[PDB]
Amino acid sequence: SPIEEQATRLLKEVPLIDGHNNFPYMIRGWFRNDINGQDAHLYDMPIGQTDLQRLQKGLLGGQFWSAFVPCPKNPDKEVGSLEALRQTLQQLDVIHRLIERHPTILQFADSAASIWSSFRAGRVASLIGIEGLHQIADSVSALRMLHRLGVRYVTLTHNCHNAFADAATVSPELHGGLSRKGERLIRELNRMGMMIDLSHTSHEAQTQALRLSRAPVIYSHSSIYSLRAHARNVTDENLHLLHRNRGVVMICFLRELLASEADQATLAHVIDHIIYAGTRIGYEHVGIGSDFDGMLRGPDGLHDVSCYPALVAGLLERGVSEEDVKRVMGLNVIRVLEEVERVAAELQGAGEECLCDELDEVWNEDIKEQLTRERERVRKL
Amino acid sequence: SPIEEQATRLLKEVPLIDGHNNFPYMIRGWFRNDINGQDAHLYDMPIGQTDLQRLQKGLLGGQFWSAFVPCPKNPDKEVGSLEALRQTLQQLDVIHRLIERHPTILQFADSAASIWSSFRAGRVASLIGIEGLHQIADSVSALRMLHRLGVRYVTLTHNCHNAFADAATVSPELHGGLSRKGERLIRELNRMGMMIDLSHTSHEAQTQALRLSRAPVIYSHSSIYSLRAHARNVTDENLHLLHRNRGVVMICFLRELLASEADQATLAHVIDHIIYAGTRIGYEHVGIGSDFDGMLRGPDGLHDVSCYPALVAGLLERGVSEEDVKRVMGLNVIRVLEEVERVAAELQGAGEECLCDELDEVWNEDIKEQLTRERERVRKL
Ligand SMILES: [Fe+3]
Ligand SMILES: [Fe+3]
Repeated sequence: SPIEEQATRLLKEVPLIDGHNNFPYMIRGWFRNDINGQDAHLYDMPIGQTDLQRLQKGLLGGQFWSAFVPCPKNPDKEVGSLEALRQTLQQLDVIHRLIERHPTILQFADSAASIWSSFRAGRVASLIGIEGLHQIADSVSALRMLHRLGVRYVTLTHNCHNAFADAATVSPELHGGLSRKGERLIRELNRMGMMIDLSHTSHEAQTQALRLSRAPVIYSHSSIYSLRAHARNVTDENLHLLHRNRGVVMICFLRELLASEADQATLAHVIDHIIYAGTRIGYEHVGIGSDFDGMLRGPDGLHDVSCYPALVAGLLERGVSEEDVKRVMGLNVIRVLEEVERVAAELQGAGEECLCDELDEVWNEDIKEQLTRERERVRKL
Repeated sequence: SPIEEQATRLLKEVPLIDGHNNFPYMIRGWFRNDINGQDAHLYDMPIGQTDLQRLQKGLLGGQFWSAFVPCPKNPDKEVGSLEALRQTLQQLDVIHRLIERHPTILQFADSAASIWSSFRAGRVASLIGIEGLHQIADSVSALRMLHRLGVRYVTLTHNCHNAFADAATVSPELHGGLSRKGERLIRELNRMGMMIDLSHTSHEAQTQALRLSRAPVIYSHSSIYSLRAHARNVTDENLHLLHRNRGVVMICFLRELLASEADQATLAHVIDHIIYAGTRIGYEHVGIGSDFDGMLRGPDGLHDVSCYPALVAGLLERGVSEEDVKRVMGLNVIRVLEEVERVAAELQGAGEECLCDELDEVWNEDIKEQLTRERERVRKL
């Protein structure tokens, strides 16, 4: 078909960068992060919507791999929060080992420039996002260390309230959007160059974050509220604020977010959501955020990671221009990451103060006095 | 003096690389890791043996900065171990921020090559070590992530027994040296390219580790048992095993480890310990491991980081050749790090299996069956 050859051409010219894939959690579920001697299975998986052969087949340009861990279920909330931090390092570890062990397929990327170099070398640009601020165990220091480990976006919540923001699916509301610590954290996220992800967060938390952020944000995997009313879908008001923020809504393939009857969800529904957003806030603010492996079964025509060429062709068939399809595929999310870097470099260049954790005093006043007396002793030498 | 001009010349030719400095913990003690607007104090500290002005003054070439956190004192050992992991990320964060904020003085290094580039650029090569396997919260995944954060040595214990090895100062013995998990961890430390540090570990743990390691190890801050009997000092048997291991004993300035009466400890005593080791196992297996800021008061003539030229001159004055002084200063620890890299590259090139954490099952058998049935459904499409 001429439209399919057009789709293949676009997939070679620019990278389709998917916003959110849960394959690392499937590796934890199926292999318990032990991939030694499992190459055959990683290329042809016995479960799930992602493997290395189908990843090649669908011509995907890049991927934000999710380092998700569940919300803590421990009654002792101190243990559970700290446990989630340890589990986050487990998931970041298996993501890096997966990339390290398959360099012909995957190449780690943490920037707009590294996405392009990976794509030009014929690799799936492999980026990392965490899914919920419960994963940092109330530690901004840990957050900066996750950034150093390669994390480039943070979903502010998963399906639990945390100290910083309200999740969409949990009622009643804790903070009524963002907490005071959450508002302060947005400044630090902008300063460090961590992309803000508003998927899973409440409607009000989105509104507040979209007004406060000095850098463009994403919805890594959310769909459109006006086409399907759900707590996880983006309202017209928040789409309007996203436009002003310069951010990108990355349309999700979750059946429950695309249709009232999940079994009726299709490729066409995903395209309707992309076109709705593109028409109303411009095709420079819409992306693709599958959430493959966040579900058992995908929509008809989008069953797994091999199906991306059908989506690209489907957009072209509806009359979306090549230039706008290229934007939706990946240029938009690349721009957001680029602008996130630039805002961080500007704030770091100006010398903005970083947010610091509240620590206990380790020394009493007697120890401090001994130290000051000692310092004066060496001064008099 | 001609000997002092000789000392200055050597300090310009090759980097004096100190094995262990506790300045990051002083920053936690004094500033609680908030260094915003504290430049004046970081250059001229009101407490402690380390600041940025004296660091320049003593002509130090490089430094392994300790990311030490105390042994957990929580009665709930699950909370305490996980707490130590969070605190480790706090200390790694402040070390990186300290380096980031003072690039004219400090430059991060994680390799023999990056040490040299830093030194040629006129910076203190700034490396990182953690002090005790209690800091990883029983997670080998966390350990690999600490390596990715820039940690290049791990002291196997501090002053507490952990799951992997016995500390020197604590009795009775838990494992009688290394545990079975500890023996297995040594293989993983060698595979990943993490330098083993045997300071603080029991005599028997050293013996076992020195036989098992496939890469050379260090004592980042230990002195000689035969000159001063202490649990923290290296016996002639372990010095012999260190020679066979190809490792380096980095002589410490702790007064209690240099003399029976702490107030009688001196520069001369440090030189005696260096010469003892150098004479018996060769000057290619001896280094300098101050443990500045692990103590209130240093030896006479080694009160702070400005005093390194006196040590270099003192070694030359005793008849240690320029070539051997250069080795003791830093070429030896550079070689060990170089050999640690090479062993890791060789084992990773051969495709050795990495050690994986023991994880719980997240899916029951019903979920796995649903996933396999779903995979077969998309196969039949
Ligand atoms: Fe999600
Ligand atoms: Fe120590």
